[PDB]
Amino acid sequence: YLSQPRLTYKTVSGVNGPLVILDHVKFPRYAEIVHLTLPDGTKRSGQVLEVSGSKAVVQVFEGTSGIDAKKTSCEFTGDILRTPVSEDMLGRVFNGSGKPIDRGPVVLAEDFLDIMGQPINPQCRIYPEEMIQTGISAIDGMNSIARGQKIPIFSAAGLPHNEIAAQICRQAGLVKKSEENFAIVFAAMGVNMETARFFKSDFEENGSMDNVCLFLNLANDPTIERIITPRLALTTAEFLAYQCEKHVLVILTDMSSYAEALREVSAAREEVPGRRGFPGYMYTDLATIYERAGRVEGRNGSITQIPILTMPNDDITHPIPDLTGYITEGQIYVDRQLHNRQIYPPINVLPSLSRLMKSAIGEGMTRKDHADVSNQLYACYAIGKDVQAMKAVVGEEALTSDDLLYLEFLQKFEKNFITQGPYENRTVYETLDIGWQLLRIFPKEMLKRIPQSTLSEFYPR
Amino acid sequence: QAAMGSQGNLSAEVEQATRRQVQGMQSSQQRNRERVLAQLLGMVCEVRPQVHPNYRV
Amino acid sequence: TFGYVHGVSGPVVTACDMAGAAMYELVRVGHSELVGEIIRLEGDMATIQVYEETSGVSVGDPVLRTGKPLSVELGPGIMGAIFDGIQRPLSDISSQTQSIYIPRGVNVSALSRDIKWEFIPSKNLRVGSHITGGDIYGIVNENSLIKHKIMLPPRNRGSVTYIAPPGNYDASDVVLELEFEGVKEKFSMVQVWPVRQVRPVTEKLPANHPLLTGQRVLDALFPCVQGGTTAIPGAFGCGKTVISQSLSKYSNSDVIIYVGCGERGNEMSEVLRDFPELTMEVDGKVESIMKRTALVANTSNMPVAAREASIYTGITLSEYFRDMGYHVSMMADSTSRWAEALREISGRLAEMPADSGYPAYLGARLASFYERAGRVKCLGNPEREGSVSIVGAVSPPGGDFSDPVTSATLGIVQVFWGLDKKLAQRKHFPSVNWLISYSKYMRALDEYYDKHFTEFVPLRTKAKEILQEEEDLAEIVQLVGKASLAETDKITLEVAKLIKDDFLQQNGYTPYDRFCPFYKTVGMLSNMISFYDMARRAVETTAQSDNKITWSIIREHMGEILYKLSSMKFKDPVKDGEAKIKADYAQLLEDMQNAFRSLE
Repeated sequence: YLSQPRLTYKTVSGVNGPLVILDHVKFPRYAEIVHLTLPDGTKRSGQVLEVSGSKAVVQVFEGTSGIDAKKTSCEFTGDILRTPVSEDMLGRVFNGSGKPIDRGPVVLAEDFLDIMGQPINPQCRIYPEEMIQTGISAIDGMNSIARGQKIPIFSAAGLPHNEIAAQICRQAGLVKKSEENFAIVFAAMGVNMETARFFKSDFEENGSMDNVCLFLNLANDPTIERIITPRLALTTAEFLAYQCEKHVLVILTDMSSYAEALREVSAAREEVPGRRGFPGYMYTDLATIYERAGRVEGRNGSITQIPILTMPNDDITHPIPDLTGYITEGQIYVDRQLHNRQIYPPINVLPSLSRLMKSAIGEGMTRKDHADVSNQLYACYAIGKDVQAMKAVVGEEALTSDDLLYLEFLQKFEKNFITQGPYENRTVYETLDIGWQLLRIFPKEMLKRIPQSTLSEFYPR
Repeated sequence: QAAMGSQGNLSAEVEQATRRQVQGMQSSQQRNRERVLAQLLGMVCEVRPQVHPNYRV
Repeated sequence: TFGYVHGVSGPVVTACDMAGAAMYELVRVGHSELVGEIIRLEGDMATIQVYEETSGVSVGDPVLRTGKPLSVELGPGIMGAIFDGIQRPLSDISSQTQSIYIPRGVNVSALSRDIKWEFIPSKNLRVGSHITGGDIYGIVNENSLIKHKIMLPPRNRGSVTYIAPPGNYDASDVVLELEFEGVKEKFSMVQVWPVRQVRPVTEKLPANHPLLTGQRVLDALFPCVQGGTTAIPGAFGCGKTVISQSLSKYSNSDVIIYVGCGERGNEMSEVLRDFPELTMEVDGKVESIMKRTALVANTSNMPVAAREASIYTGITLSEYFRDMGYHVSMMADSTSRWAEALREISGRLAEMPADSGYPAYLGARLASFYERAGRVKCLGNPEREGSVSIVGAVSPPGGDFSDPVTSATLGIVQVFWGLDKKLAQRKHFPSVNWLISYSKYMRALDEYYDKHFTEFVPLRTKAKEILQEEEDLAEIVQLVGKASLAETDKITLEVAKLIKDDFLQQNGYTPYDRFCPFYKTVGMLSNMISFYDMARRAVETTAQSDNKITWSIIREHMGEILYKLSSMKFKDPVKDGEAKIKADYAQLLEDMQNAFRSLE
């Protein structure tokens, strides 16, 4: 509809770091996109960040290099960045900027949507309470994830978080038992290409590449396009959810690289720092990345996020894990100690927490004794850890029978409940039965987290 | 050996299917591509002069 | 009269040709006429913090001026509606657009001008009598629970010339008209009020009545007064928002106002889904609690600067209902988000950070924001009596409590509550630390507690002593392996464990204990203290004379009784009348006495 011929100015009044200043620019358009013609002919791209008077500062997605103040040219679009969306993109592969990788064509773009998206009306929200079938006992039963929720996984270097992602995207299901399937979405964030190859291979292992919207980005690629890639993936998810009536299992990876790129941009822009030197608006940026989820009235679709992140130095008070914990409801926190104990799946059950037990579980969905079983198991595990710490110094001689019972319960809990294996999908009922069998070792009297009625009803077996 | 034989069979089948869909798409094109390019010419013919909206003297 | 844009930088816009400017004056910018407020002026230039994300304003765009500062509307229909930071009723937008998105800067009226409401006159005011600002003259029934009251706005007086007779009238219909010097001036049912200006009052008054708290903890240990100030700093994971939900759900107050600062829409989702279901009665018919609550939703996706506005509108609404002659308990969530937003607007405006990157005036702003509170006497002939309390929630940066905001909130507030990460890790709901937490209102409430219950002090003092002794002996027993401990130490630590796992532990989501009354709490604590005291004297005398009563043998004797004392919380007061509960408590007490006589 825009019948305005395009413009191009050569007045480059400077370059400082990843920023470029354009003087004599006529009527700047804020939050614009521009294209750059290097003297040798290579194409480049960027977005206008700041405007003041007849000046316009502009940051370059792929990074400043080779730009000449007298030879290069810059042309102006007049419209905010809009990305091509398409339902046929499933089963394809692209780089961070969206261009094809598999010798595929320029996508035929069902519409052009805002990269920055738009918020969602508050009143137009419906709470999700459908339990998802993950097949992991440590998730189904303890930290059960429901539709329309965004639980991440806090992992460090060398941990098998990639295999956890593989399992959760493979054994997805519905606890409440036509056909079902999840439109996978995944975007890399500069991760080394070996993990990308492994994810690709596992995605053919699923056998449903026709429902795999994939994006890629490697370490050697320019750092600053990582700021764009997740937003493009989220726009695709929005299009496939609220326009095609489909469920999408959006998953990300390596948010630490995203934080680092945003940090570098902020340092180039010399904003006011915060904790550990991070940007002040990193929180609002993360909010724009994550809160784009859920399901709304009039639509059967839903958005589920699993934005796994790296956790430097295994420090919980590190800012990135902290702020990610604030903005979200739940966490998993795969453990280094368990992986060094040679146990799989190594998920620490205690630090993990899910906030959707309030409606996901209960009578009419799973059972009338799920919540009290989980609470009792949590309490028993915590006190088992405490008495283990006591035994670490005091010695078995001075202990009491209760201490030995708690240690044996902890041993049973670790050898049986957590040990689940790589390809053994398990039902909710089996996990509940296993938990009841584990709990059977303690007589009924010391169970201080179970009501009388349920305890009389179910225990004597 | 049986696997590669069946793979050849299935490859031939899906190739036939893809050719069928190619025929379908070209039929869909020739249905109305003339009217479509006519619409394109109608669009590009316009000029509509307009000064910048918020310019002031 | 108009200005033109010069430059923009996210949430701030420098303008030009605006010599006629005054700070804290509303403005509109762009073809989308986004609302803003002046913050800096120099020469002909200026700057405007914009309450909407600014991707779509270019240079040269028109800048319309108005003459009034930020303001809000007060009247019937506000109760039971949802508003955003700058007072847009979400239901009206969802009806108009028939969509699921917010268009950028929609111009909707705060209060609908198409619904008629019954009206009642004062019945004692006649044409020609003189009236002063602050006097109720009309009553409109928003719903069966609340009878809205309207009073003459301040800076207004004189003799009335006309009052609307009884009947149905809308907002546009003029109702009242007064003259004081010889000029007639009309008045409708809607009040325009600046948000940053304190509403005048007559005089201030102390606290006399206790604010009801659902949890047994924070009521018998760290109480709060109906009109005071509370703080609840706590790291992530605990999700103290649920504690805020419990406070809003059950409370002896009259009106509850919840405001949001940068949380998720899911919190709204629970509260809006649940409140229509919940229902309660006071003097007859039963009505949903949604009719007695107002919401101000603001998710983090919303614009940054809008949050400051949102908090200020919240305090304004609670102030207006304070003038109504009621008690209104508000809880504000995530003030740290407000602090961050202020940091960000300052940093973009390029001031010099004072401490932790935050501005140099966060302390005074927070102090003034908290200062709008207390129990006062209204200014009117019907001589109302209003009250307002605040429950601010603090978000430590990483759980560290040395942050400047936490120290300021501690220094301004009167009641401080502690949240500990390990307690929330224990699933020990709620995670009250009982070590750094304190209150400063027990002395004021002693008069009430003596007048109405006549025994709380010995219970409280002994409980505090036991908790302190257990805290002292925790690491001691850790570092000596419970080897050379006297019987007194063992009874103290085990009764402390009983108090911890029964009296302090309270799952507020199981149906039988979603709510607990004060009488049951003091009955529990009376039973526990009596058990502890009788055990103490028994073991003391037996150790002194002969046949020392060690913990093992008394435990064997009273395993059944301590099991009942553990399981006694299973009452379900909705299904169990108070008389039966106290009868069972006396029955348990005499059982314990009978067992103790059986021993000796």
